[PDB]
Amino acid sequence: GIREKIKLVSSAGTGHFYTTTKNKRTKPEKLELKKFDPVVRQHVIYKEAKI
Amino acid sequence: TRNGRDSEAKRLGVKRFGGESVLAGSIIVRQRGTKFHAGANVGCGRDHTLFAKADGKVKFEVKGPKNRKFISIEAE
Amino acid sequence: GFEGGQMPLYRRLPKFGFTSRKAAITAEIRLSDLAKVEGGVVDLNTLKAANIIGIQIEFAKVILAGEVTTPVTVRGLRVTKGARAAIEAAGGKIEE
Amino acid sequence: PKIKTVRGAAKRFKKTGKGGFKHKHANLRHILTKKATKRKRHLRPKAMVSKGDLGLVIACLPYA
RNA sequence: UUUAAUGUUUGAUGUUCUAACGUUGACCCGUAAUCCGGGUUGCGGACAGUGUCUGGUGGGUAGUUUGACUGGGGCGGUCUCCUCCUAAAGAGUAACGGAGGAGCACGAAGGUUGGCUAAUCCUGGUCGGACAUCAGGAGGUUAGUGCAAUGGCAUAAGCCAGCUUGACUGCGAGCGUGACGGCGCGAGCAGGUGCGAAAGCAGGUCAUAGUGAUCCGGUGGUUCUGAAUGGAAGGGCCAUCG
RNA sequence: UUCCUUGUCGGGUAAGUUCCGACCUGCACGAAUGGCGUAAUGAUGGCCAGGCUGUCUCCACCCGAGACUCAGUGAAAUUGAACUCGCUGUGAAGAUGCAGUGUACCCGCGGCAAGACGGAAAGACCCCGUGAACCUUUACUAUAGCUUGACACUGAACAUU
RNA sequence: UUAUUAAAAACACAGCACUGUGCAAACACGAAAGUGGACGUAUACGGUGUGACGCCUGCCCGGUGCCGGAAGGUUAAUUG
RNA sequence: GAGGACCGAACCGACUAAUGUUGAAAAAUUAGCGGAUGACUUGUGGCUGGGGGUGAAAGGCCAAUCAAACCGGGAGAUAG
RNA sequence: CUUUUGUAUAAUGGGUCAGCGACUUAUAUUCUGUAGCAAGGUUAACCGAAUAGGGGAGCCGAAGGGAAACCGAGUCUUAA
Ligand SMILES: CC[C@H]1OC(=O)[C@H](C)[C@@H](O[C@H]2C[C@@](C)(OC)[C@@H](O)[C@H](C)O2)[C@H](C)[C@@H](O[C@@H]2O[C@H](C)C[C@H](N(C)C)[C@H]2O)[C@](C)(O)C[C@@H](C)[C@@H]2N[C@@H](COCCOC)O[C@H]([C@H]2C)[C@]1(C)O
Ligand SMILES: [Mg+2]
Ligand SMILES: [Mg+2]
Ligand SMILES: [Mg+2]
Ligand SMILES: [Mg+2]
Ligand SMILES: [Mg+2]
Ligand SMILES: [Mg+2]
Ligand SMILES: [Mg+2]
Ligand SMILES: [Mg+2]
Ligand SMILES: [Mg+2]
Ligand SMILES: [Mg+2]
Ligand SMILES: [Mg+2]
Ligand SMILES: [Mg+2]
Ligand SMILES: [Mg+2]
Ligand SMILES: [Mg+2]
Ligand SMILES: [Mg+2]
Ligand SMILES: [Mg+2]
Ligand SMILES: [Mg+2]
Ligand SMILES: [Mg+2]
Ligand SMILES: [Mg+2]
Ligand SMILES: [Mg+2]
Ligand SMILES: [Mg+2]
Ligand SMILES: [Mg+2]
Ligand SMILES: [Mg+2]
Ligand SMILES: [Mg+2]
Ligand SMILES: [Mg+2]
Ligand SMILES: [Mg+2]
Ligand SMILES: [Mg+2]
Ligand SMILES: [Mg+2]
Ligand SMILES: [Mg+2]
Ligand SMILES: [Mg+2]
Ligand SMILES: [Mg+2]
Ligand SMILES: [Mg+2]
Ligand SMILES: [Mg+2]
Ligand SMILES: [Mg+2]
Ligand SMILES: [Mg+2]
Ligand SMILES: [Mg+2]
Ligand SMILES: [Mg+2]
Ligand SMILES: [Mg+2]
Ligand SMILES: [Mg+2]
Ligand SMILES: [Mg+2]
Ligand SMILES: [Mg+2]
Repeated sequence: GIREKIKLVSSAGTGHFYTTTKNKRTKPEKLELKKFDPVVRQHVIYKEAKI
Repeated sequence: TRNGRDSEAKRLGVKRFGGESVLAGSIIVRQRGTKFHAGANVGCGRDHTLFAKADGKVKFEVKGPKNRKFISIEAE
Repeated sequence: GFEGGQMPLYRRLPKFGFTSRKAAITAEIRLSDLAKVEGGVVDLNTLKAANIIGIQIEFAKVILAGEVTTPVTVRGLRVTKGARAAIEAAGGKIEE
Repeated sequence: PKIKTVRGAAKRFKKTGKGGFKHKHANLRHILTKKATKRKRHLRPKAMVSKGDLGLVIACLPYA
């Protein structure tokens, strides 16, 4: 019961976002991943933000 | 200490036995491990569910140097 | 709907959608109704006079249902592309 | 007196063409992060009421 | 630069004042009446008291709740989920039957490509010991698997490294399993992506536990709706949270 | 007030789980929800003795009122229907009614209560009902009352700032 | 004192203590007026516990309640 | 000539036993029993009203009625 | 008779007779039968020497899909 829920916001202008979990005690660094943005239909980079 | 717990039965086992005609995608056997292995025209799901990848009759065989049971679809 | 205490079906399922107030003032007209009108030219008033649509209807659409045989002049009504062909095939005329 | 519709049922079931009823799926209100996208995707479209439950729905929606 | 004091708005209280108000003080009259009212006067005096609003207190009073299973009830235990046995060689199958677990973890412990193969023991060897690292032989998985058990696992699903984000979006032939709500498996199609020379593989993790319907409400989005009209509010739809 | 417990010792009795005296090992006394004493009082609780006795050993007789018979009047609870025996077995598991068997001429009257799971009251015990009532409280939600402040009824002057 | 299964060791009691109450008293019955308390005034009245008399009545204010305190913290309507 | 003093009738009460228990009686009779100048008893009239009264307190009593009287109404309450 | 796994049961109910005594009514809705008409069917209130006739306001049906705008024998889903 330590992993907090986070959201990954797309770097594109669209407000689309994914949601996942994260252990903020062991991994304080922000999570950045390349995920598919269904609004622009491209693989852009997604950065972490608060749920 | 005290017993009295159990889990719901999972309805595993063979669903289509040898010689049965199946459509593509039909589940052949649900299993925990790979007690049966995928042969020709048979896929292995993420839970090791063997499903038919083509129409035809299912076929059980034991092959290989370890005498493992395989399931294949005789396409007809 | 009582199921002995188990959460009944109409409560364990979510509510969805909303009711449109514009759908209550919209009607559909079959091709077979175009001959019931008086005068040939059809509009909102002539359809209401012929007791084909309700008195509070503000929008009316003609659809490909039934069959039209006489030249009819549709005026101020939306017409489906299937009904538009059938009306023009019977010498009719469609004007916005 | 007229039969009164169960208003809660009217907001959850819509009558279809052949007399069936469509409804929204459950399990898609909250707690979706842990749910697989495949599972959530299969819950988006509307579904038909099963044969075993039509008796309950029809009794609650007499004017539907 | 600064400082004082006369003039002002609003509060913070107090010491006066009497004119509201109180008087279950005295006297007079209605009146041949310890009610009441009026008058005179004294004493209080903007307090007290009452109305509306408001915090506290409030079994004084009121309405109610206070589970089920159960070799009677109570007490104890139990209540959902996973694994094995009972279970009678398909599935399923009860008991307060026999044994154990779960209410997570992981941006690598996921994907892919390339490689790799244990436990234990023996022999020899600085400190070094029953047990560290080194070398050889035996052995052949008796090991390992994020965690219970079971079924699996060498083509390894076990171990290591490189590059990575498919832990993709829309779908989905066809099945499995449920009374139902549901739950599960899934080739293939479209879009876009990773790894690989390529065939290919990837829609999380060896599999099976790690979970909570609906309502109400929150946040973001939205070529939906907008009670005269244009907006807006609110609602819907999509994503997501409690 | 002591569970163990008829504690132990002493007194009383031929014999005393009670009683009286003591011991202290107070399961679990204790000082105004009072402690320990206490003359008098008590239709109060326990125990002992004298007297007295049909309380008893063990009942006997007697006098009256009923019971019994005759005349008059004349109820009640209860009641599926009855041509309404014993035993052993059986069986919704304790039989007048079933099986086997034994016994038994028909009908009263006075008696007695073993049975008819006798009569009486839809068990007070027990459990159950998402029954009820009343009671309790640091259960929940309220609320009368009590209390706080704001505003109103409610004004003037002046300090202090 | 349980009319009608309980008369008692229960209740009361004189006495004792604590506490409230300054009189338009506390308190009680009353939406209120009012009335009781009382035509009484702290040697009085109400409440509570104890229960003649005799000898006495020890320790604990942490908990709960009550009383006092007002500095600080928190905090309603109101204000905006 | 004092006393909630003593003995004991009326009077008030109700401790024991027997009887009665479809009674003579929906609480009595018989034989004994307690108080009997007092916190006594009794007549007539009055007052207190139902979540209320009254209670030397037993949840007692409030018209043979009481852990909330009786009568009418809600009312054909509801009764898995 | 009832109730039950099960009743001659010693489980319930009935002394007997006679009379009375329990699935109704209204309005909606669905299905079946039947009758009329039929891509149509039918009127309500009301008018009316009124069971006629008038009255078609309405209701149901002949089109659906979608939350909705909207489209429409298709539509929704999706960039497709
Ligand atoms: C004087 C006559 C009254 O009966 C009695 O007094 C009996 C002695 C009475 O029993 C007494 C004495 C007692 C020891 O039982 C012998 C005791 O246990 C019972 C509860 O009370 C009966 C048997 C007593 O019956 C016993 O009740 C108990 C609860 C169960 C017994 N049995 C079934 C085992 C049954 O025998 C009943 C209940 O009292 C009898 C009942 C039918 C009637 N009502 C009672 C009313 O007074 C008593 C208060 O009741 C609330 O009056 C009864 C009946 C009419 C009588 C017959 O009139
Ligand atoms: Mg019309
Ligand atoms: Mg949502
Ligand atoms: Mg209460
Ligand atoms: Mg109620
Ligand atoms: Mg129970
Ligand atoms: Mg099996
Ligand atoms: Mg692809
Ligand atoms: Mg490449
Ligand atoms: Mg695993
Ligand atoms: Mg508008
Ligand atoms: Mg003796
Ligand atoms: Mg003796
Ligand atoms: Mg002694
Ligand atoms: Mg004591
Ligand atoms: Mg005492
Ligand atoms: Mg004595
Ligand atoms: Mg006679
Ligand atoms: Mg027998
Ligand atoms: Mg015989
Ligand atoms: Mg009996
Ligand atoms: Mg009963
Ligand atoms: Mg009595
Ligand atoms: Mg008595
Ligand atoms: Mg003391
Ligand atoms: Mg204080
Ligand atoms: Mg005397
Ligand atoms: Mg005397
Ligand atoms: Mg006498
Ligand atoms: Mg005397
Ligand atoms: Mg009592
Ligand atoms: Mg009475
Ligand atoms: Mg009513
Ligand atoms: Mg009734
Ligand atoms: Mg029974
Ligand atoms: Mg049966
Ligand atoms: Mg039985
Ligand atoms: Mg029989
Ligand atoms: Mg019988
Ligand atoms: Mg019999
Ligand atoms: Mg019985
Ligand atoms: Mg009977």
